[PDB]
Amino acid sequence: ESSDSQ
Amino acid sequence: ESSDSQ
Amino acid sequence: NEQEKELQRRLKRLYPAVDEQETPLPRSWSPKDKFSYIGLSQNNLRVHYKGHGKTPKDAASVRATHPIPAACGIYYFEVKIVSKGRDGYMGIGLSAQGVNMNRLPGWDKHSYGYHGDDGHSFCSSGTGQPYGPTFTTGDVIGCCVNLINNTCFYTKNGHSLGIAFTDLPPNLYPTVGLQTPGEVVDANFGQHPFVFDIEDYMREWRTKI
Amino acid sequence: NEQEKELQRRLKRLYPAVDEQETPLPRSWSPKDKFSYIGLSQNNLRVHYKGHGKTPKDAASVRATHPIPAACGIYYFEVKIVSKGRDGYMGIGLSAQGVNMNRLPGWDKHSYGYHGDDGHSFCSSGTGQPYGPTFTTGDVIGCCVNLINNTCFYTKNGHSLGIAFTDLPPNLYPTVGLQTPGEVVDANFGQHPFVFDIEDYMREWRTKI
Ligand SMILES: [Cl-]
Ligand SMILES: [Cl-]
Repeated sequence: ESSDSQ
Repeated sequence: ESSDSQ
Repeated sequence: NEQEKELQRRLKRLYPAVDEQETPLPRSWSPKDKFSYIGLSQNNLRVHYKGHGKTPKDAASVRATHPIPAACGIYYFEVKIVSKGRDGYMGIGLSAQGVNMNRLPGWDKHSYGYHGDDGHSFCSSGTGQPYGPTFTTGDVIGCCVNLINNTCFYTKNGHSLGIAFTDLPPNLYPTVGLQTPGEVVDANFGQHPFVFDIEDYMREWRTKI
Repeated sequence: NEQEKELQRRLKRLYPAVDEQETPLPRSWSPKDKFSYIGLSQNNLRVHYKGHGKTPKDAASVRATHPIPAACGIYYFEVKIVSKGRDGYMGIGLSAQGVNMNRLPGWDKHSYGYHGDDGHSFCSSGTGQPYGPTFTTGDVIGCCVNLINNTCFYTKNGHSLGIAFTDLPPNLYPTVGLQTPGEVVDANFGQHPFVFDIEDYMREWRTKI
């Protein structure tokens, strides 16, 4: 996503 | 004209 | 409204000391303050000659909505020659309130003009002086007024033409004059970027003094 | 060129203290300082994702040609979201030289980002904080950096979103990161008028101190 990690 | 007189 | 936004920003950046609630800036041509042979369009920025063009006194002028406020320090407007029309008897300059509008600017007292057919400047006199090049369809002519020293220079297509007038009265209005059918010119009172680098000029002048 | 004339004037106007011979300003995206999944076009102002959007880390960033010089005082650029593409995993922000480009801005140390899918700010961490609205196709996102107090705020469609970051390191590069196919964004480094009234903001801030 925009998060570094799913 | 551009002069006042012609 | 995006046009109006760009205009507002440009006026603010060029004339920071001007509060338009005290001295409104000229932003267009006046529908009231014009001769009958002048027509306006395009939010009163576009001027065209609409007289039949066969009287002994065909000349017709229009003044902007407001005089130039002293708080500008330096003022600038540009006029694009959309069409030279029949003879291109077109004058660009300044005039005081109430000056006769059945004329080209510069013919009368308190009127100042630079004409496209002969390149001459007209300073309260029906007889011009050699000043600059002729101008015609496609050219952009600028008029820079210094409210501090009361002098004026014109520009053509981005290039200064040197001082044309000194001893300018206060409260002068941007003015254009046309005389022959088909003549069409557009005012930029700040709605668009100027061809002349006026910001650079203003920077250098405030440096020089 | 006319594009480049307007760029030069705008940079001179916004950053009068900057001598580009000493500190060149960022004017486009770097063709060398980008991840392979980034493509550039339109005089290196347009950014598009060109990786297959199916790898463990698809994220790809690009840095502008130069870092922001301190002599700006305040620096501003805007990014238009031409296309949100598949998922609109797009980040806008700042990063130091050499930061890993297989990332969205803000995930890594010395990297700062505002992301469109979640409205979240990312400050050297893979976990965001709620900060602003989401953004998508059509929106313009601005990033204002203050070189004096080392803080940054973003804007959306002309409206400030408040301070996102403090304690910014020096020599940060404008940065955009994309992650999914079809994402396309355009930088305005000064080539065009900004949606946000940055001149008014700069005026207000210099008075406030
Ligand atoms: Cl301007
Ligand atoms: Cl601007």
